Amino acid sequence: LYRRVINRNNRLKRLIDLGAPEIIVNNEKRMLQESVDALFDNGRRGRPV
Amino acid sequence: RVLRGSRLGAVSYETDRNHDLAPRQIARYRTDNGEEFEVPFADDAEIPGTWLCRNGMEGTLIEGDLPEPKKVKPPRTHWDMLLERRSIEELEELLKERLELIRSRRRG
Amino acid sequence: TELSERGEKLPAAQRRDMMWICRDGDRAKNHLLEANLRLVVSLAKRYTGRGMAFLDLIQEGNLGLIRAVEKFDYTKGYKFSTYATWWIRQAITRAMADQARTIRIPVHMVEVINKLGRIQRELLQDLGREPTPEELAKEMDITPEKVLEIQQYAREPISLDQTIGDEGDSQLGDFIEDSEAVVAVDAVSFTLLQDQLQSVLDTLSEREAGVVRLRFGLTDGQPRTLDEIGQVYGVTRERIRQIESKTMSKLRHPSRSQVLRDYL
Amino acid sequence: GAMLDVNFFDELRIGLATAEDIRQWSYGEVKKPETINYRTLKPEKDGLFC
Amino acid sequence: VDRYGEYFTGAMGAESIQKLIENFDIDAEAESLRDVIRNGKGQKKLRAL
Amino acid sequence: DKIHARSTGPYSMITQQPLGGKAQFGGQRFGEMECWAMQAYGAAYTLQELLTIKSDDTVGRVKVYEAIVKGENIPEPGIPESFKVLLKELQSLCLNVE
Amino acid sequence: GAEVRDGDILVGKVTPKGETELTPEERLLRAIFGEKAREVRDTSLKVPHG
Amino acid sequence: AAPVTHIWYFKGVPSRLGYLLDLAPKDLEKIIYFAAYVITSVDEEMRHN
DNA sequence: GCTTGACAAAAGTGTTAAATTGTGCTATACT
DNA sequence: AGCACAATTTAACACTTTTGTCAAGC
DNA sequence: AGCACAATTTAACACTTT
Repeated sequence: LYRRVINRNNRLKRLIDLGAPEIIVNNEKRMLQESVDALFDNGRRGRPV
Repeated sequence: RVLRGSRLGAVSYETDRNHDLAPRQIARYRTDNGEEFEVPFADDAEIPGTWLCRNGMEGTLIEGDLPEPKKVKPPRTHWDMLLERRSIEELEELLKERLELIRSRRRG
Repeated sequence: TELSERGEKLPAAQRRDMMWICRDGDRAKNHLLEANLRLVVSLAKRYTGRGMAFLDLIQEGNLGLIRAVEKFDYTKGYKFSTYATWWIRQAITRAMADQARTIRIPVHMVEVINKLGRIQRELLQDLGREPTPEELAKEMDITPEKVLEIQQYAREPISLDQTIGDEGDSQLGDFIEDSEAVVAVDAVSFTLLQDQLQSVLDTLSEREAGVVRLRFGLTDGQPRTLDEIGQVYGVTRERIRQIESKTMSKLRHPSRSQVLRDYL
Repeated sequence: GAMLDVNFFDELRIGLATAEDIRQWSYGEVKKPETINYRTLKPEKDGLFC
Repeated sequence: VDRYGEYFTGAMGAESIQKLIENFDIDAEAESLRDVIRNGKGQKKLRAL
Repeated sequence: DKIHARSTGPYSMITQQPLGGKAQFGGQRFGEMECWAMQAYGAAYTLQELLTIKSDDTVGRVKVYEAIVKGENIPEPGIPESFKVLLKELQSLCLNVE
Repeated sequence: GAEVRDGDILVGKVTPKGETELTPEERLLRAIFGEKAREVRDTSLKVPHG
Repeated sequence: AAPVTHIWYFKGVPSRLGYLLDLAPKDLEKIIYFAAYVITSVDEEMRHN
């Protein structure tokens, strides 16, 4: 779970510096939110990892 | 069966001490967002200019040495990927072309 | 940027049209990616099930699409998808090499692991049995001492937090003995060994006990050389060495060896 | 009040942690998704075991 | 946003929730919630507790 | 197949409590209802001894063994090392437990 | 046909240990009696307790 | 690189972020998981005059 | 009790080749 | 997959210096 | 699986425009 959080965080940090359309950045931020939610309390919102 | 395991490391048995320890000096680095970090070092040690501080970002020493920018580049900054495959004469005879399309489309 | 320094200043007409041309150029770079997101999804949907989740495959394909639209040439007279499929497949497979294992393996070792696994499955299907290490090294042009060493890299960690028996109260971590812990009947024995060592070393003379305690580092923890003791006692290395060679003969006396023989 | 928490307990207070408190406990930022080396079985720098 | 886009601000996600929490005067909501349960009644009073 | 005894054996990994079962060495579990019985007796010191210097007090474990072998008095217990794991798992949930 | 009991060695197995450095007391105790370091470990198969 | 709401203070019962902002949880999930824009401010003077 | 000469192994030290790791690129068309 | 190329880490060897040991001697 | 419980909807209502 820590690896998935820092993975999606590094990919967001790369997509922002590279310059990207809004859809890819919003999808990355939603994936980051779901990764941190899976870290803190799994299986609460949506299906569990 | 039992299946012993170990996180790789060691446990030494020197009884601990607290009086004679080789002497140390303190450096102080300063990061980009005005933070100060104190780092101990041995006396027989070349104190480096830049240090990766506890904040997560690099901080230089408090002196005015200014060691190196080390001439590090961009990398590929698109353009370069445009200029390496297409030359300036082909772009200048294209861009102006596109520029004239701004003139003709505006009035019809 | 080349005219945002010395060289000129531009009138408002050329400023307006060149800023509009730049703003229009920034729009097609979004339009092309928004067109080809479905191609990214259709390529990434047949790598799932091994290692990475589906959305991570889509996002690495999106990074590959940005690279492919950065390095695309329209004057070669080909469709965009034929060129972009290469970069998208490369991004997905490189991500599955880099960020799919808990212990990160470099991509050349992931390449030889994939090649070994493919050759093993092909020889299994040809043979109807499991192949052998010396049989596998014949196909892959390596030594058979390399094949099992490669095979002992691709073993993924078994999770510590699963229930092991049908009685679900136990997990795996309740069965693993911590071997790097302090055995309580050894830390007492080491203390009594230190006390017995000082009690035996006190029956020697004044200088030979100091020679031994500096030669083996019993007081400070850091050992010394013969020149280091000869510096503090004002003699050469051969005078210190014969003192030590006499003291070690005095310590092999049974009155000095019997009380210490039990600790080894 | 007592980070070593050795035998002097008067209270034990819970509360929300602001972001100034999280980068005050911490000893540095982990910035790579790496755990340990595959050959030398030593922890890599700036990873989850650094 | 392209038309009448200067009269407001809007966003998505946790940064917008952080922006709403920034412009949140606790004393106004506290006095209003004190006054609703003091004057009004019904479901509106039962919610405001 | 049933008789078991343990003075000191293997300890666990994350929390340093002893193991379980005759396959390992393992200690008998002094669970919840046994704690209620010892609290209802009024025996504070036996409960504190069973819960600190016999399971978790990591520097108390070898100190009790040394004091028993040399023949001295049993020292005062410290803090259990399974409580300091709880402070870390609460601080990792973004809760300023102080 | 050999009768065993609790603690006897069944299979004599010895695993290489690579490296560690001894305490000064044990390094003195090796130099007195004249015994080598023997860097390989000792993981034999002994019968379980009882 | 982008903020993230704590899951305990959004997916509880009752949701504390929903009570603190007077937003429904079905609207809060639409906001923080990138499904609906939220107006966070509006200049009342310019829109008035 | 203690020093000198001589010799030999062990330990640092510099350089240089190999092995190991990181990163870019592959153009029929494919949604 | 697969290959090409630069950057980095390792190991291997040559050569020097330290540390240790033997026989002689007042 | 269910047993309880509290939060969150269809619908059922009079009240006020149209």
